[PDB]
Amino acid sequence: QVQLQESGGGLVLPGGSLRLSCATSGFTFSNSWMYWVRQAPGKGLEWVSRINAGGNTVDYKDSVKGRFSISRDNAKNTLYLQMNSLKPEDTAVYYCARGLNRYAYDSRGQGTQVTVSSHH
Amino acid sequence: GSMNTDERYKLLRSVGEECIQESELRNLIEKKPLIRCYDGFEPSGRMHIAQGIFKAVNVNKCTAAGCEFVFWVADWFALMNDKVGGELEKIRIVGRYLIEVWKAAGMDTDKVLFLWSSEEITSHADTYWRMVLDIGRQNTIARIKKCCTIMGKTEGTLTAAQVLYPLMQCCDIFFLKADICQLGLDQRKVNMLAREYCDLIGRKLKPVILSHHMLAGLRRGQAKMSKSDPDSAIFMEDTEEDVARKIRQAYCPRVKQSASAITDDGAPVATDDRNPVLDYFQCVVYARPGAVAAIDGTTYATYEDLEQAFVSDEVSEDALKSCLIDEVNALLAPVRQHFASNEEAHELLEAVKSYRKGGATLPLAETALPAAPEKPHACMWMPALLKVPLDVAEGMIKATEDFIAAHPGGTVTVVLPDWSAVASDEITGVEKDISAALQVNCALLKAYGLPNSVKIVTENEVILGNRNDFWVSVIGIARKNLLSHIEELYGGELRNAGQVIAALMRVATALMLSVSHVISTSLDGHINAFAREYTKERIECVQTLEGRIPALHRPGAAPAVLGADDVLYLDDNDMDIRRKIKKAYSAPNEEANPVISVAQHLLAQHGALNIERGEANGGNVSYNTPEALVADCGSGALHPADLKAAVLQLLLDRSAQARALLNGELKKNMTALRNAEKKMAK
Ligand SMILES: Nc1ncnc2c1ncn2[C@@H]1O[C@H](COS(=O)(=O)NC(=O)[C@@H](N)Cc2ccc(O)cc2)[C@@H](O)[C@H]1O
Repeated sequence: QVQLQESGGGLVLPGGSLRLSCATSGFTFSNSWMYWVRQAPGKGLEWVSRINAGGNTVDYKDSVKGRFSISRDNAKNTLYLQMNSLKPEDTAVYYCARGLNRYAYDSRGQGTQVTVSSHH
Repeated sequence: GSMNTDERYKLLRSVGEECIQESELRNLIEKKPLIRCYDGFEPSGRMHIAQGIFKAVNVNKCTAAGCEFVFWVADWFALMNDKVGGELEKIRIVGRYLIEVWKAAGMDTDKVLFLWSSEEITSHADTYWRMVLDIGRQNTIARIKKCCTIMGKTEGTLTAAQVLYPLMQCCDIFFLKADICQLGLDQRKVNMLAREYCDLIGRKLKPVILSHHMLAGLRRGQAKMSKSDPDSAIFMEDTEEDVARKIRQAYCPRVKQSASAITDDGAPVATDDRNPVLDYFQCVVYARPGAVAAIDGTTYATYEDLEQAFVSDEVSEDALKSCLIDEVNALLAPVRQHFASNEEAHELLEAVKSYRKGGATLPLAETALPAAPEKPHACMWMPALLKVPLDVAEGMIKATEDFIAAHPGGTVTVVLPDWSAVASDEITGVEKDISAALQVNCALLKAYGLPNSVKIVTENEVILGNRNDFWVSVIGIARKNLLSHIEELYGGELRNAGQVIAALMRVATALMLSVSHVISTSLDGHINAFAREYTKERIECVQTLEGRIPALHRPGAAPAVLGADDVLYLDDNDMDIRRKIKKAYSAPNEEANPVISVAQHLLAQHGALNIERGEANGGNVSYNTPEALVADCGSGALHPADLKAAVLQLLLDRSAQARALLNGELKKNMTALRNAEKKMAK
């Protein structure tokens, strides 16, 4: 079946950066929309960005526009999220999701934790 | 006799509980030789006294003040709002019945017109419907949902593509060219929408909203005459004893009546102070020029006197009711006598009565799904984009080739969406620009290899060729779907109401052209999914194969904003392609990257790929398989710039027919396009 595994998460300081990656199997990744979504503590899932098959149509949630960048390697069946200029509000479990079309996703990986804090 | 500016004004102003704006009404009376008022009516059942006698009182005032008054018989609107079991032929009987009642109500038939909405709209289909889509284009879905009360409905919750109806009522204001909207307060929300639309299209003169009082319901738990009780309203040909029975059991508290706070939605809220017997006296008795009422010899000249007498118990509850029963029975007498002494009118009334046991509590009729077409026929919508990516276009081409191969008996049509793409605000929202871009994209797609056998139609041909049947299809489809269901198509990200109509139009178009298959890019598969949904899995969904020409930046090092040079478009000229392939990412001893990816695609399409190498670099070579190619790039054998020049060579070749059209036939359109691209500064 559809399998998705995220990686690259960790703890950074405000103004830090990370690169998430997702390795996928069990479906035709190269012809699929793909999403990054996140869940902050005690909040709903919300989409962060998404990208079409050819990597030519990309959307971003307003709060991350200009700071995050989504991309894909169709040869390797992997999806990427480059996160720069991270803020405390970006703290969440980040998931990689398969897109049915531009406005919908279904399968999700286990998720990778991202934390942005100066406290420790 | 002859009347002046001030006495005309006082008279007209007295019609309404509210007048937006009084200054405009005055300027209208002074300037305009003939003022046009209007009210519209859903033919849903026997006529309520408010739409007859009370209406006639206000129309007579309007015609006295020098106005024409249009009755818009809203046959399509009653269909959209699920009246008379959703049967249009039955709705038109009810409409004919209504016109007979109005003609017996004693109005100035020289200055009153009775128009049918379906007849008039269809006569000017191009004008009317363009505006409906333009109103939806420029408004949010939330804003149109707020107009739910004009249909007696609740926003969200139950609305079922009853979004179109408000858009239409609004279009009407302009279509009838009315100067004054003279409807009830519960219509106020759509009237405001029409004034909002004047600002959007820069029209300086706005329609004046002269809203009239909402007449109260007879029974106790309701402040308006409803669909629950036949006993909440007096019908316009109720027999004298039915009138007596209804008024006798009516709620009647001994409290002075003050004016209600004008709520923002305009619909009245239930209150125990509201006495419907006194409301009838105020609106149907004392509103007529010289009217008076009398109980036991005393004659009350104004409403205040009668009310005052009832509150101090000089007049009793049963006396006041007996006074009203006489007053109403006198007013309905002319109407009864017309239906008693006319075969045609009598038949209509009998047919209307038969729908009380003939159209309700029986599931509402809905448009039937047509059967499947016998020969397979695929359908594909052209993207309304200035910049169509090559990967998307290539996939469109391949999907049509693959379809013809699978079904040699069958057909493929490309639809140019020159109406629905305006409705959804696709580019600049302007007709001229959207047609241009569609024509350009059509030409370039043919130049890149779209088979000659593929038929090309505009929405314009489809719609104008079936002016009535198309829009009835759209109304049929709309009735059968919840607004929430169409909202789910965009995952609740609908930016305008025009997108809801665009979805309905696509399905209507797929039905009009008898399509077995819809072909979807990555950009519209969410919309074409609806066509399959609506037809109950009858229409099949074919998905285009994209992901073969990637973005040209390094994977895992994408820019936050994709620049023009990171992706290959089908309007790219010689300079563009040279520039993009120059900047495109590749590196030595690397098996994969965008340039290798584009090359593997070109190898698949052309059979082989020839690297021209001057000797000392390895000389010339051909690759006939992708596996050989990636090996030589991974080994170091093939230098990145050798491959780059080979790829560049082939892209210029494939694009030659297209680039010829860019400089010739399409140069008029392409100039008009890149001005609209700059016009997107925002
Ligand atoms: N209780 C009442 N008292 C006074 N007026 C009342 C009333 N109940 C309804 N009316 C008014 O009588 C008219 C007819 O009401 S209706 O049969 O429900 N039809 C409608 O409400 C409109 N939606 C029909 C319509 C009107 C104009 C258009 O451009 C298109 C359609 C409306 O002006 C309505 O406000």
